[PDB]
Order: sequence, then C-alpha cells, then structure tokens
Amino acid sequence: GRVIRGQRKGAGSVFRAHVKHRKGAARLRAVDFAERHGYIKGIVKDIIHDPGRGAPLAKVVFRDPYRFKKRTELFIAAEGIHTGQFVYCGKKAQLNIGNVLPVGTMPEGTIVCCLEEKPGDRGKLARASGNYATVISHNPETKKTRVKLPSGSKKVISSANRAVVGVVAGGGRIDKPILKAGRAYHKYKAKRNCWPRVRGVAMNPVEHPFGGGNHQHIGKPSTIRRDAPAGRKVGLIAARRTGRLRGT
Amino acid sequence: AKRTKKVGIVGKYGTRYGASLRKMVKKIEISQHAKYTCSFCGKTKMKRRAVGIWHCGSCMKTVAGGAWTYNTTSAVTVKSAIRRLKELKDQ
Amino acid sequence: SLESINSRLQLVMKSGKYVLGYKQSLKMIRQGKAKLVILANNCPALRKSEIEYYAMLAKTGVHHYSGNNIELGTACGKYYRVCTLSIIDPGDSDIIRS
Amino acid sequence: RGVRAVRPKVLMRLSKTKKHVSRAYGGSMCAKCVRDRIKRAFLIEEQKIVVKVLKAQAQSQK
Amino acid sequence: GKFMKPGKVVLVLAGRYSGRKAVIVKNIDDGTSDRPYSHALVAGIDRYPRKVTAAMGKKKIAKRSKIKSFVKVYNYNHLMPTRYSVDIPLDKTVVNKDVFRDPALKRKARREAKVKFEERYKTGKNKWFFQKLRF
RNA sequence: GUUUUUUCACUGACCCGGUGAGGCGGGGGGGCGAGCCGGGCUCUCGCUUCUGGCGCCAAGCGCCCGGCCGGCCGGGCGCGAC
RNA sequence: CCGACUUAGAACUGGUGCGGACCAGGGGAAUCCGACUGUUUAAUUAAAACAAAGCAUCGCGAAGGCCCGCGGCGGGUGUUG
RNA sequence: GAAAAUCCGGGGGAGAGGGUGUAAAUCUCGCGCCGGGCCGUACCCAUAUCCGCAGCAGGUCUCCAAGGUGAACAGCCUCUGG
Repeated sequence: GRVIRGQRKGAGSVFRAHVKHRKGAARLRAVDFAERHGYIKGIVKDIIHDPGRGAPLAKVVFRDPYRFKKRTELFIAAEGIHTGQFVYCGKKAQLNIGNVLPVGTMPEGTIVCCLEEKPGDRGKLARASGNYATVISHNPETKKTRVKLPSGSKKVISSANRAVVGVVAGGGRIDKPILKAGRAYHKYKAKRNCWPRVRGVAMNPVEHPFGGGNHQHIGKPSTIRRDAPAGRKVGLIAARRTGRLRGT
Repeated sequence: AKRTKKVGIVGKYGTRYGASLRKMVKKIEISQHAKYTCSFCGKTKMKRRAVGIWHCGSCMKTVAGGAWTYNTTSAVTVKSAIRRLKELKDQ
Repeated sequence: SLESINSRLQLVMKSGKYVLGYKQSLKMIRQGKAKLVILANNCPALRKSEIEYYAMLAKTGVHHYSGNNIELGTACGKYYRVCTLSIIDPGDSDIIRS
Repeated sequence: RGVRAVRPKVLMRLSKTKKHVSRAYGGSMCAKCVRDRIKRAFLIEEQKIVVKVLKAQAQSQK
Repeated sequence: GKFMKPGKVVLVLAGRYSGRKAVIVKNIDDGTSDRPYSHALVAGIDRYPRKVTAAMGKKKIAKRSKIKSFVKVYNYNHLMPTRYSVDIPLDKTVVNKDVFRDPALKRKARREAKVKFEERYKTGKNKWFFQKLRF
C-alpha cells in the first residue's frame, strides 16, 4: 500500500534537479533575418563548466543586429572551439567546426550536434558529451533530411533547422571508471537525488512488487507489460528480447 | 629513485578498486594531468581545468577538447572530414 | 621548395647576420637592415599584420614559415622557440632571390 | 594598477583620480591589451581600404 | 623609404594620449646621451575636431573644429607608424626639444601645432588624420 | 447527380516551437549567367569569412515654412530606409 | 662579533634501576562470508544484511519514455536530449 | 564551489558654458553648515535561569585559550579565573 520509489520520484521536492550552480540553459541563438537569409559573426568569450552536464558550455557574445546592445548565448561547446574564435551562424556561414548553419546548406556524411529536431526549438538532438549526428541524405522537395542519431535510429527532419558543426566537447568521459562510490556520490549531487539505488528484492513487499520472500528473489517474470499500471510497471519495461545480447 | 614497479599515478589508490581497474585508469589519470604542447604559444601549458575544457596558463586561452585527452581520436577525424566536405562543396 | 628553406635558414645562422625574436627584429625592420622577415604560422594575428605592415613600409618580403615557432626554433638552430625572425645580411645565401 | 584595492561601496568617498589611471580605457582595461586594441582597431581598418581599392578593379574590365 | 620621417602620421600607442594621432617633426634614429632609446618627437592632436553637419550655425561650427594639440617625445615602440603622411612645416624654431625646460615655452608649441592642425583642417586635405580612431 | 467510400494537399478551427510576435508572401527598381539583328524577354545571387577593435540616438541630397533692414539670425517634412 | 637548537660518540656512575608516573598494538597458522571505505533496526539484532564501483539487459528521438495530479494549453525528470 | 541589492570606472559625444571679463558653465579639491527617526539592548547560556513533570549524571550552536613534561588541543601538575 506504500507508493513505489518511481511514483514518489515523479512528484518533486526531493527528486527534482539541483539547478543552483547550473551555469544556464544550453540553447542555440534565436532565428531572425541574419540567420535565415545570410550569416552573423559572434566571438567565443570563454568555454565554461556547467555543474550537472558532462560537456562544457561556451559564452558566444554576438552583436545585436537591431539594438545597440551586445547579446550573449550559452552554446554547447563543439570539440575544438577556443576563446576569441569567430563562430559564424546563419544560411551563408561556412562548413567548419563550431560554425552553425541549417542542415539543407551542408553536404551528406556531415557531422553535426546541438541539432534542432523541429525548426525553431533552438537545439535539442545529439548534444550530450561526445555524441555525433551524421547527415545521411537530402530531399530538396518536401525538405526531408534523414539524420542518424547517437541511438542509431534515422529521423526525417525539416532541413531548415540549425546544428553546430563538429562533435560536442567532453567526449569519452564514460571511458574512465568511477573507482570509488564517493566519486558517484559527487556526480549525482551535481544532477538530482537518484544515486544510492536500492534493488527491489532488498525492499519489503509493501513498497515494491519484487519485495518480500525468505530468499531474496523476484518469483514473477521481471519483463512487464507496457499497459502495466502506475506502481506495478517495474523491471524490464516492455522488453522485446531480454537476457544476454550476442553480436548485433 | 624508481619507487613503484608498475603502478603510476594510480598507486595513490593502493590495494583498492581492482587490478584491471588500476591497469585501465592509469592511461586516463596520466593524460588528464599531462602538461600538453599548446598550439597558440607552443608553451608546455595546456592544463585540464575541468571536464572537456583545456586551459593554457600563458596565453590565457581556454579550449573545448576531450575529457581526459586534449584531442579525442573521433574529434580530429571529424575535423579533417568536415574540412574535406568543405572544399568538396565550394570548389 | 619546402625542405630547401630548412637548408637556407641554417646558412643565415652559420654565416649571415640574423636577429631571432620580435622586439629586436621589430627594431631591425625599423633600422632598414631587415632584407627579410620570417614569421611562424602560430604567431598572434595582431602581431602578424603588425609585422606585415612594417614590411609594407620597409618594402621587405614577409616569408611565412610553414611550421610553428617550436619547429622554426629547431630550423633556426636554437633550443628555444621563436615566432618572428629578421635577417640583417644573409651572408652567402640567395634567401632574397629564392 | 593605479586603482585602490578597496570595498566596492567605499569608492563613493574616493576622489576621481584614486579610481582611474589617466589614459583612454584608464582604470577599466589593462594598458597591454589597450595597445593591442589600438593597433587592431587601425590594422583591420587599413585592411578595409585594401578591399575598397580591390573592389575598384574587378568591374572596370567587363 | 625609411618609414620614420619628419612628415609621417603616427598612432600614439601608450601614455596619456593612447590612441591619439601624431605627426613626427623630428626622428632621432640613434640614442642621444639624455634618451638612450631610439626616439622621435611628435606634435599630435589631444581633443579632435567633431563631426560637423550642414544647416548648423556659422558661430556654432566655429566652436566644433577647435583642435587641442600636444607635443611629446615617444619611443619608436611607444608609437605605431602608418602609410599616411602630412605635408606640414611645424618649424624647429618653436616645436623643439629646448621647449621641455619651460612650461611658458610649452604653451607656444601646444599653440603652434594647434593652429597648423586647425587652419589646415578647413582645407579637407589629410581628412583621415583629424577623424578620431574608433576603439 | 446523390450518398458509402480509399487516396493526394487544402487551411480555417485545434495543437506545438521561437520571438522583445524585427524584414513573411507576391511585385518592382537595382547586379551574374542564357537567346534575337540601340530591341523587348526565360530563370540565378541581392551587399559583412585572413586577426579576442569600432558600430545606437543619420550623414548626404530635396522642399515649403519664423524676422528685421531681393542680402543677413532656423525648424518641419520625404527618399536615404522600394 | 651574536648564537639557537638537535643528532652522534665515549667516559663515569647507582642494589640491572631507567618509555621508572602518565601516555600507550598481545602475537602467529588456518576456515567461512562480505572485495574495501560507507551504512543500518533512535530504546534487545552494527551483521555475512543494505549500499558500492564494476558488469549486464530493458524502455524512450519529445504529440516521447518514466511518473505525479480531483482538475487543466496542468506538474516532476527538464536550466534535460 | 550563490544570487541580488548596492557602488564605481570606462567608451561615446547629444549638450552646456563665457567673449576677454567683477570672466562664465562646471568640480569625485580643502574647510564650513544642518540632520540621522523606528525597534531589540538587563541577566542565565548550563552538573541550579533553556528542553527532558524537578537545582534530573541526559540533551543543547559557537568565540578567546598561560607554564612544565611531551610527537602532541594526549594524560598528569601549576598560574590568572572559578
């Protein structure tokens, strides 16, 4: 009769993200006349560390094309970006690393990142540390650029939506082992309350549907229905195939 | 002197964490603390500040590199590939 | 003529009169002694145009060495790295006509 | 250099000469990267006039 | 030629007049016993003549283009030489190194450069030289 | 014709994304290429990429319009900015 | 000319007493379990239990997965990919 | 590995200022002048002023920190203080 941990996680208060020292929302620049019809120049001020993000960020200070002010945008830092590098953004901007442009105006087999899945959403795809999205093909009619994603699944996109050229920085951080539990404690204090993972077989039967028993077992198949209700849906969710994977 | 046979920087972990998990991590732990050859000055000063962010303590120029190495293998092969498709577009 | 410049640079170091460094070469440009200025490709681009604008006024050839200041220092027979090099008298070198 | 290291709300009291050094971008920017942003502010502006003069060539021949 | 002439325009690179435009009246190629560094005395323009517009007053325009000049010895590396040059006399009789003994004499070299930058501003010759550097 | 109805795009509720709702769509003036013996057209670009400066509150060219003794002391309105 | 603190050596010597009080590790050979550090039933269980790094599948490319909510163009993960 | 109040410098140059003075506009210089309301302020702070029914061997956040012995804020002994 007690709510399971996942149901409690959904509420808030405790299982929310620790957004205090987070150095801001990593997003692209907003589309205007200087993005759609040509390009605009803005300098990389400083590559910076975002607590709760594996990849670093970049304060890229553009000049405002309308106002006397000078705008500053928090980009996902492409691997090989540096301070005082000119990063150009728009249609007529060149095809080199950091130099963001819409996917219709770059060839196929091109590595992108911080890619818009819908035109305007301002950077959503392939934008964790070291992830590369390829430009598979083009469809000049209907604007359908097929894009291979870090998962591997190809997405038909609207070909008028912008990605920063090159892979995201902080690449290959999952190669280093967390050797001691303390390093993992410090990793998840930066993000949200989810780390010290209590396995269901250890939990009592009132808390978790894998609980109880004089032996520490499951007893029921852990592979569960997609329809399965709020609290029961536990273990291998809607598992097509399960057990040990061999080859491809 | 020579003070450890075949534990390097990962000698600081002592007996803990495994043999293969102090035979694998040494490769990372060496590279991330390595004073690399800077490209902007030449000065052996490319010191890792944080994760994927490499800083020169001479020019004061911060570079978004790999996590443990200044340039990961699959970031420089991309750079040449982006530069190859660059020339193949413009002509 | 890429590997011939490593040979010619030695023949200024051994025989000719040279000035390795920026501040000392930026003067020996201004003295009207600089018959060549050699820059490394990883020199500051402010200092690149700074030199190329004095060598406009001096009417002197700015040779862009196709290596970094670490490689240029090795080519110029030193153990220290050097971006800017100016030649006062090449000695027995065709560096100006090459 | 030439500006007092002091609590920020103290500078109401300090005279003008205590707070800035006598130069363009004096007491706001370091003199080393002033004289790099005087040269660049000129040498980039010189390069614009070479573009103004090379534009006066390529159209007169057609 | 040897590009540090007594007619060359020169950017002042450091000091109080950092970014001010100056014209060399004397280059001293070797080091004098007083100033062992290779130096060149310039007479530049401290306060610039302002951007002037049509349909202003006659008496109003006469207030705008008031050049306030300076006179100063700088080094060759506290100055930036340009490709520009100004045809200006600036006689040795006033604009001189004998003028750095008396603050009364220095009100005349500040006044001598003032006039010959003022009454040759209204010509439109050397119109680069009187427009302030943008930084 | 009338309705049952598969299949393409239509927008107009309805949903989503961005924005400080800042240049969208046709058309014209103005530059690159194509075809006829100054001629009238079919389509393309429409201004910034060698460097850790600078850029806001318009210059310019038009036109009416306030006094005093056709000459002397200014504001407003258009392109510039179709 | 002004030294401030130790290390080392040898003498001599007491009724072999002398780290003189105080401070302050019992030691070895094996077995089972848990790698370790950490944690745990406040008031009978501090454990071989929990956690753990590592390892392995599973779901999901956002109108999405996982979850919350009486409700919503609602809310958490999400300042996310 | 905090924001924000707050403060300051800079870059710009719309303006303002006086006509050779009894100078002006102006000053982050040195004096001078006037003012600063409102609320808390005693004492205990723990083997007797707090919380555990109580002068309850429990619990309860900090600041200062002498001499000797000694590796030592260890233990023991002593000074001020109690």
